[PDB]
Amino acid sequence: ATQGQVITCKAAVAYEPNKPLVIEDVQVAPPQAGEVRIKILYTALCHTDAYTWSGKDPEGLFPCILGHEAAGIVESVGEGVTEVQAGDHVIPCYQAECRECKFCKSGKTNLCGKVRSATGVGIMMNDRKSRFSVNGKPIYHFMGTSTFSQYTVVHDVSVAKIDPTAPLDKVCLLGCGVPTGLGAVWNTAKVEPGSNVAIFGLGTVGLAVAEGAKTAGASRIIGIDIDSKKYETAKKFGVNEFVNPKDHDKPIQEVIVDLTDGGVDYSFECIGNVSVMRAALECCHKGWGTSVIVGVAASGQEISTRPFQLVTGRVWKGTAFGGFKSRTQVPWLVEKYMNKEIKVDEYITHNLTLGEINKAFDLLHEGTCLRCVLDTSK
Amino acid sequence: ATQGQVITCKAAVAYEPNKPLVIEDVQVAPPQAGEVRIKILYTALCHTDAYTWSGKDPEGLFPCILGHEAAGIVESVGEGVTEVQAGDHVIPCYQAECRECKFCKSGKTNLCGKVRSATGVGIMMNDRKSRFSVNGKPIYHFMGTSTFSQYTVVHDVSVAKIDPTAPLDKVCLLGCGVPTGLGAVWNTAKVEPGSNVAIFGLGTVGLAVAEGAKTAGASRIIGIDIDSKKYETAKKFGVNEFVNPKDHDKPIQEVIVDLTDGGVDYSFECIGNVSVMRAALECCHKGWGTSVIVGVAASGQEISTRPFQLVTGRVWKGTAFGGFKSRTQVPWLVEKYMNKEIKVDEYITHNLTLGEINKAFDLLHEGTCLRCVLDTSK
Ligand SMILES: NC(=O)c1ccc[n+]([C@@H]2O[C@H](COP(=O)([O-])OP(=O)(O)OC[C@H]3O[C@@H](n4cnc5c(N)ncnc54)[C@H](O)[C@@H]3O)[C@@H](O)[C@H]2O)c1
Ligand SMILES: NC(=O)c1ccc[n+]([C@@H]2O[C@H](COP(=O)([O-])OP(=O)(O)OC[C@H]3O[C@@H](n4cnc5c(N)ncnc54)[C@H](O)[C@@H]3O)[C@@H](O)[C@H]2O)c1
Ligand SMILES: [Zn+2]
Ligand SMILES: [Zn+2]
Ligand SMILES: [Zn+2]
Ligand SMILES: [Zn+2]
Repeated sequence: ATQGQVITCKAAVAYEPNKPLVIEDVQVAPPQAGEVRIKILYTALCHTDAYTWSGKDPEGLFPCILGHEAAGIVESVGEGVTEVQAGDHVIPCYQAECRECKFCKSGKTNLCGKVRSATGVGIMMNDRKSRFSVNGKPIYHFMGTSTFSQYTVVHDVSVAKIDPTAPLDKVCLLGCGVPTGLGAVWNTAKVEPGSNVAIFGLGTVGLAVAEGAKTAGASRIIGIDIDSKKYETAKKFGVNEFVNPKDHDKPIQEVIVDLTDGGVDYSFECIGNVSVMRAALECCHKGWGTSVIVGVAASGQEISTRPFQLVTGRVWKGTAFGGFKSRTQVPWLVEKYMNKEIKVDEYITHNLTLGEINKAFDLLHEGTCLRCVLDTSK
Repeated sequence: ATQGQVITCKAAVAYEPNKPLVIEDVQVAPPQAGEVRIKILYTALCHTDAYTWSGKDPEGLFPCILGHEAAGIVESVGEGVTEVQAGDHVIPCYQAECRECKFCKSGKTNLCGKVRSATGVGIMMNDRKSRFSVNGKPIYHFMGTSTFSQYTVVHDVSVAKIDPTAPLDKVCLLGCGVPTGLGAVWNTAKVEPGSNVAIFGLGTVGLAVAEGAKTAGASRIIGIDIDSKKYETAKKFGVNEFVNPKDHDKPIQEVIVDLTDGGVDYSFECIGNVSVMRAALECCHKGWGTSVIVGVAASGQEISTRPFQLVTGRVWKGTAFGGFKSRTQVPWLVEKYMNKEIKVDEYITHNLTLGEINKAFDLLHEGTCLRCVLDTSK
């Protein structure tokens, strides 16, 4: 039995920014009250991992085990945990759903405050310490998930129980970019049939917005990206018009307004660039257009516009995980995937192993790369 | 009888920015196709008039007859005019409602449309000339209204027909500030019973927000003003807590978040100050708070925030004329007033004559002045 015992396993440890990750045998402590220990079978990576690895995350603490997009099988649960048990298939989520805080009970938001005071500084709530160690020294958790590892320990309030027949090498993507994009359309914007939409940035997030908009019945789905090779890829996801800002001297907002005789019904910024966020708002139609910020700006960066943009009827909003409540709705997303109503496989452009994680990180710089999934068994 | 004749009457003319208005006899030409000539009995003044008069307006065309808040009686109508006739009591409105343009037909906005190509450059649609002259030299219209005169000519699409028993020296306020503040609450924000609200600026607009919020069922109605004398006044309008930012070292948004354990459900900026607009966004509650810009900022000034504010669930909006459709809904607001369901009288702190209009502009500096109503007979 591994039950109640320390597990020794392989993990990719980031000891310093910009140094290659080291595959180590780490000690993974057993789960304390309200905790779940998960055997991670597959983990994806994205630029959020890379940002922290690169030393730019104000919350980054080293050494740490990165990774926040994964799916595995519960090994063991700690005292009091009732919603999952050993053997359940699960997606650990970086956004919790406690069901008991003011945010959860509001019915007006998917934010949840419950464990953020621990997860944001790389530790567990129960004892304000890590469950990972190498040579008896602690290793920080990351985003409450730490999925670059054969085993992790997470808060129960962050574990989504999923269909046990769903392929774990695909549904790992339902912990980040795909829900955020779909949900930006379906939950945050509530895009109606016939709407015209602009999507700025055609990475995994922007491609999931395109899928969500297409599914919701949008008409024009105009993609905007500085890399023109993104368009052929994006077509399959629903983008049906394309503009590269580099092909126009006029501000991209002015180009989209011209193209649409006044602007779009909804826009989505899927990059993290405050200038492009402004452009996204300014290309929305007067009277009713709504812009949704999905990208995450760097610390200290600000969005600006002239207030007449809002006085004359444009609405500025943003989204966190697409407005989805993680424990309740990630499983539903998995169901939709199993019934072929959402795409997941099409976002997975590469498959490597945890051992090749440094090689995976090198792929993030390639324009053709959407998500890369890692098999943690080797 | 005066129908078909040029009328000679008193008007206050602005010959250039920043000089006292000249009370002159002027010639008011008869109405042409789709026009209405109105005997104005009472007109108020506001910031919008002063913005142009002071030379701050970029549209600023001189010489002109300023004024946009008024009530009167129709003296005659032009060819094709069917919805009003001689003897009707009316409020001319700077916001048109044609019912026939893409915006009027949309059902998603109040922002017509139909006569701006003329009103925006001080003339009439039918012949692209002005109806006003002095000594044979044209005087431009303003805002499609020009109500600082005993008679004016306005496009039919801008004329609200109202209860002929309503007092014209009170309902002259129902073409600008009072509707904007009420509707910002009822139409733009859709404030729910039990909401907590912050209102930045307790002039006529902010007090109208207070009354809208109180009527909608709001709980905490927190007023913020740099003039603490404004509070005692605001209480009757519904304001039930007050903060003067000068009494705090911390930025006002931080004070308001501390006072409300996280922020308000809705905020309203009722000043026109881009820094305050930002504060009003940043004092909204995480996950759901919405801020509505009601204030009109100087041309060129930008609003800014960090986009994490919107990603974590605050929504930034703004309003034009409180979302009310002028011709349809101004008569409804008059009905509400006559049935004692909305305040109007209480916003009128001073009464002067058109002869005294320069003293009225002086009162716009007066902390004690909300609206000043001018009797055009002298
Ligand atoms: N709000 C949330 O809850 C949430 C969750 C996940 C990811 N995100 C954010 O979404 C963003 C997108 O992530 P991703 O994994 O899709 O990123 P990505 O790197 O795969 O894609 C970004 C795309 O933007 C394009 N781009 C860059 N600069 C551009 C510009 N100036 N104009 C137009 N296109 C431009 C790139 O060519 C690329 O196609 C990131 O900021 C990420 O942090 C947000
Ligand atoms: N959106 C629209 O359709 C529309 C229509 C009418 C008026 N407006 C605008 O609404 C705004 C207010 O008009 P009003 O007639 O009520 O103005 P007002 O001058 O009577 O009132 C402004 C109030 O704000 C206060 N104030 C000034 N600076 C402040 C600060 N830094 N912090 C807190 N309080 C401050 C003043 O003390 C005053 O009490 C104006 O900008 C006007 O242009 C908008
Ligand atoms: Zn991710
Ligand atoms: Zn919670
Ligand atoms: Zn006004
Ligand atoms: Zn119209």
